[PDB]
Amino acid sequence: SGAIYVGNYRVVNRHLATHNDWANLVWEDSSRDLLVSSTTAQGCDTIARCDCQTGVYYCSSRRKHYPVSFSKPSLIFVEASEYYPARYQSHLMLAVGHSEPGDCGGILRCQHGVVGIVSTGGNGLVGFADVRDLLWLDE
Ligand SMILES: NC(=O)[C@H]1CCCN(C(=O)[C@@H](Cc2ccc(F)cc2)c2ccccc2)C1
Ligand SMILES: [Zn+2]
Repeated sequence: SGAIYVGNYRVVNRHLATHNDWANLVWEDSSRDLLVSSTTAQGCDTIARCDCQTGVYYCSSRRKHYPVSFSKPSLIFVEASEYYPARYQSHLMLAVGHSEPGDCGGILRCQHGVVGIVSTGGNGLVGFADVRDLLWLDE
């Protein structure tokens, strides 16, 4: 679990969005596994606006942060799960690292701010949904 809180927005994995997220829906994209909802309180997270390919992510299944080198956001095949049929997930970045069910929502950060959230894993890999292209989160 986990979310990004920036301005009057909450960014979560679309497959973990709650009834309240859908009632206050701003934007969602099944191909990216992202959903953004509106909030009443101000969020203070800073979104990175950069092309960093190194950062640190939080892994809830280890209660630890790990440094990672990750690929540029791209279209990657993701196997069928109870949440989605087999498909290409867009804007996904892969890295070598531990990730298991329950880790989605952990933040990946670089020196500039929040880069994205855990969205996929297994086999010693971890996949992050990028949020750096969503410039409207800042306004
Ligand atoms: N973005 C997606 O489509 C996710 C949705 C949840 C599932 N998902 C994952 O990759 C799971 C692994 C998994 C489990 C059962 C399956 F039938 C297929 C794959 C996972 C997420 C996070 C960290 C480690 C593993 C894709
Ligand atoms: Zn950066």
